[PDB]
Amino acid sequence: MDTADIVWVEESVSAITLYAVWLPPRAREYFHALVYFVCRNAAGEGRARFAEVSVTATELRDFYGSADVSVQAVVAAARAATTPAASPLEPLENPTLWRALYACVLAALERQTGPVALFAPLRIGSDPRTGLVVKVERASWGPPAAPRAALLVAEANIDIDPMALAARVAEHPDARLAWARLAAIRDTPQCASAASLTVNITTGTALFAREYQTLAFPPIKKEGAFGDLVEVCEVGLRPRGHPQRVTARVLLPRDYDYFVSAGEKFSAPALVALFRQWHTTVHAAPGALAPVFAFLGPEFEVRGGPVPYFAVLGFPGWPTFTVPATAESARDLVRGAAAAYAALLGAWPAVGARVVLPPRAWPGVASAAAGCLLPAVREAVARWHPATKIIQLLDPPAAVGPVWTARFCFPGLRAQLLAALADLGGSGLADPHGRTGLARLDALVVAAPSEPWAGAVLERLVPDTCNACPALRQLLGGVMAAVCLQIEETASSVKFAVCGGDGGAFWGVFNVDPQDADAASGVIEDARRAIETAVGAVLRANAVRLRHPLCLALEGVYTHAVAWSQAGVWFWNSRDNTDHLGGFPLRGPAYTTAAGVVRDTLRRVLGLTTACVPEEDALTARGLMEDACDRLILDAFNKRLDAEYWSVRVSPFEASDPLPPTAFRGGALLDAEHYWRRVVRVCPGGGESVGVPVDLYPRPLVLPPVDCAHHLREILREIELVFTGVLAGVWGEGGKFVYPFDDKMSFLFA
Amino acid sequence: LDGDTAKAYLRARTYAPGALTPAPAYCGAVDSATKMMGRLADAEKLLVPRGWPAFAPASPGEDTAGGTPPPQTCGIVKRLLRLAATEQQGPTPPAIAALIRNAAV
Repeated sequence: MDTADIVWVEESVSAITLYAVWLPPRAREYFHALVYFVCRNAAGEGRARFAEVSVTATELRDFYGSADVSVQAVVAAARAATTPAASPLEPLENPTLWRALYACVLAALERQTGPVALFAPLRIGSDPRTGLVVKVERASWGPPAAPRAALLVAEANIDIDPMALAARVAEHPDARLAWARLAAIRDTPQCASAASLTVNITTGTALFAREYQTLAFPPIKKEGAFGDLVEVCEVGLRPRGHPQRVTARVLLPRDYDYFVSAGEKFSAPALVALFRQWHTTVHAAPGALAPVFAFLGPEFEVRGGPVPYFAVLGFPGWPTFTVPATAESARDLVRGAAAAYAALLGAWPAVGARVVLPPRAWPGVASAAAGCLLPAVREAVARWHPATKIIQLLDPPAAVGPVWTARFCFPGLRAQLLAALADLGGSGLADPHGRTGLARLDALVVAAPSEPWAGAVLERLVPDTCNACPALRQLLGGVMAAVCLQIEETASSVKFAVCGGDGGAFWGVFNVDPQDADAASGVIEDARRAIETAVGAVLRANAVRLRHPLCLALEGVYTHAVAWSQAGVWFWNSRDNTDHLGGFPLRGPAYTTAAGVVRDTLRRVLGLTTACVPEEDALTARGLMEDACDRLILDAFNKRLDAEYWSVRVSPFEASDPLPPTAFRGGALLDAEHYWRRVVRVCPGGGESVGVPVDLYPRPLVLPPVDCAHHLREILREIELVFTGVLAGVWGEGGKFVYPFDDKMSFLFA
Repeated sequence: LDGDTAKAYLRARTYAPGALTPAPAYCGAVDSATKMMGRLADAEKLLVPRGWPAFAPASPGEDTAGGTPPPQTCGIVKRLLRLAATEQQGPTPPAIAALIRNAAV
């Protein structure tokens, strides 16, 4: 605390990692954590610094989300994670525990030492008698060093008996196969020691190539030395949580800051085995501590996760970014990933929804935000129900045309509303240092309009936050209902009539001369301005303030609109042949063709309408729909042999056919099964029609004839669903559109 | 059927153009029913690691009765007919090449 001996330096932090977690000599309510910073100077020179924080049980229970966690359950897990030779997959038992640990440690470090940000200039003040950093401040001394990447290519062949995988999958009927592989490796870690590995690390000024026939034996092919990538540093600290001096051995990257791995074939076990080998051969000489060996990802959960990532919580000390390949925007993807890592302190996406606020602090903020509001909006919030209808005054199939149809949207209104109400409820935050987390959210809201990565982060973050606290969902629903009420009230006086929408995005019909195009473009802008101003005023009414000013965007002007369901709608402009189709399922490559066929057929059918002809027009339309179905089925015959074209996507939340045993012999192909599963259907014999997981077998595939009749019937059901609605809406018919698949073209695939 | 669809249907639903053409020798697989089952099982074992569904048969005197009793009377012709009518998905040899053991059929 004495400033007469603090040494102040001007540096920048590239990575913050968890090094050790221990229990002070006499404590049963709090523990201590030692964290490790990889710092750099203004010209590029790695340095290693250490910080020590204390975490109480209350913060741990808050970040966990429930009161069934203890200090012992954290200390024991952290101690067991220090030895990867026996337990290399400790977070696989309880990922939530390690997420809470990381989030709470990061919050405590941000609160005690000071405000810390990555890739930013900082004033670091340390105590030379202790060796730890005691203060972090934000200053300005020039342009920091530009982050550097290093390409990584790791391939491993871990041999696991398929019987174990089958047993684990039978234990959990909807378990992703990547998690099964990871659990099988966890049960018998020796499989990682006897695996064959190839490593290729390409930095800017060197190269590191290694080929291990067996990881426990010397390499059979070598290029470069370990001393060119990383430098081993031994630092002696004297923390206040220990009675004696403690030394620590760390790896310091040289001429790079993070690894970038292309995502065409990414295998977590390969990197896990490589890092375990590095940990074993580095931390072998006695006389030093051992860093925790923990990782996180979407394969550490039974049902997986939609966003692929690989978070390094401990050893070695620098992150690894997995980026999809074969995209010409790979540079932009890497830049966006790095920006998201820097902005959100590296906790996202590992922690999840705990980057903004702990899950046990949301109810108070929501209660305060709902309390302040306004009495009518409070009544609406108290009465909100998810399956409600307020203003969408159209119905099952109905058509409008020729009129002036317009679609409006509020880009990212849920995230802005959440960030606005969090600051309203911030007065109910018991901890005054939690606001910084909300501050992070605010930054994203500012960066959403111009940075697509911020938009994606918000789109994946807001639903998770709502899932964490249902009261937040109810509050957002109530405020959105009030916004929609104001939208309807204001639109009732600008020659507008809302026909559908939820409040964030909507569509309606104007009242102007259909023929005049020089007078239709002058009313739409006026209505846009009026709606924008009214929504802004109504939001300002309830003390709800927004950072980014509101900007209602017009998505297009059309002339005909057809609705066949609550989520499907087709807009068409009969002057430039543009159209927009919504509500059509797309679960495979065979549905895009159906969507295009539907769009073209609808264009032709609604173009015939301008002939002013009676019911005969409906018969002509039915003829064209049947012709379109015939042509679609005929063109689907030339792709009867393609297995990827007919495969459909299945999420872990839907029932699916059981996995054939041979699918457990894929090997390294089972690692890339985070979320989805592509299933095709074949006919082995007489009317069997079994299912096949396409992506679990090596190419090329040798399969029986594909069951094209089943998939074509599934597609034709959706085709008829929209054609029947269009027919019943445009002409007011009552006859369902049915295509005789069985009696016309079923012989082709028989 | 008009266009390329007619050609595709004619090629995919009739014998190969060179199937019924005189040749100096025969290049098929001919054997009795039991040996034919043995060769069929070997070919199926060769083909499963790439996606072909397993047969999973049932025979009298087994430890599980289950359904589909019929013994080796009609379960040999059906599999042979299904294997013979399966075409080739490009330059790769067809499935029957795993039983005839010739990458030119």
